[PDB]
Amino acid sequence: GMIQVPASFDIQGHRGCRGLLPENTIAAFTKALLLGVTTLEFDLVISKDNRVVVSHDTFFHHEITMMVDGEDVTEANEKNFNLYAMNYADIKEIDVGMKTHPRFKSQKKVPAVKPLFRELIETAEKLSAKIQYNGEIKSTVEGDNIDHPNIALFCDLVVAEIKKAHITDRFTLQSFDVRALEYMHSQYPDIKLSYLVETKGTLKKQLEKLSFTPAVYSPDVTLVSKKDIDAAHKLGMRVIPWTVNTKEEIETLISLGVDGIITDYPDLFFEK
Repeated sequence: GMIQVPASFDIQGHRGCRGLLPENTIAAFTKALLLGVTTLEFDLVISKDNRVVVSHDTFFHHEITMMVDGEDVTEANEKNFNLYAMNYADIKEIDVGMKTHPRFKSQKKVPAVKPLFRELIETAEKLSAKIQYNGEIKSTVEGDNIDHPNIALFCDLVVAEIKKAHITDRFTLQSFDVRALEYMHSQYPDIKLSYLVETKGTLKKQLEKLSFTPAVYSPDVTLVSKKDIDAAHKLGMRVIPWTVNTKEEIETLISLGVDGIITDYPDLFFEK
């Protein structure tokens, strides 16, 4: 029958619902909202003109993008189509929904573009006053000035949109980039942080990479252990792994004590 979840469990739609609909699109977010997810999960980058765009990558990815300025998007050229070198007026013209995704073959093919963060917010807020957000700052050290701004500007542009919409208390800012977490923690301490982890390491050695204890510890599912969950809980952290796409894996994790799930298939939770 249904997946049983504890009280206050956080069902997160990964990129809204990538398994079902083109990732990180208003269609995906609307579907996840209507399904009843707790949280819309999504990724943020910056255009040339300093608008916050919802996108997993700072470039148009070949898995999702049919063509840019007439060119077939492949592994060979995808990094040429750099969002940080493009004004949003140009970004918004490029379809990211009709191409078949080799890894999500049942995804619905519909016309879609990369939306502004502001549209995502204004869509979600119209539909729900209780929806939560988990937004990823897609920064890396090597990308500064090339793929996205410096840390302060990247974070400040995102935070400006959060404050404008008055969604601070329903917002978690997630990142792999410890620099973005440190900046957020010292400049905007009222916004909950999630620390994304994908490397080998003890929990202690991962946590020593930050100067503070974040709200959420968010590791690759393969890294999760009951011991680390219990340790994280004793520090007052919630544990929300990613990206978990089968019922049985979700059930195993729930039994170990996780506080939420990031999934491409949030419909798993509403299947009776």
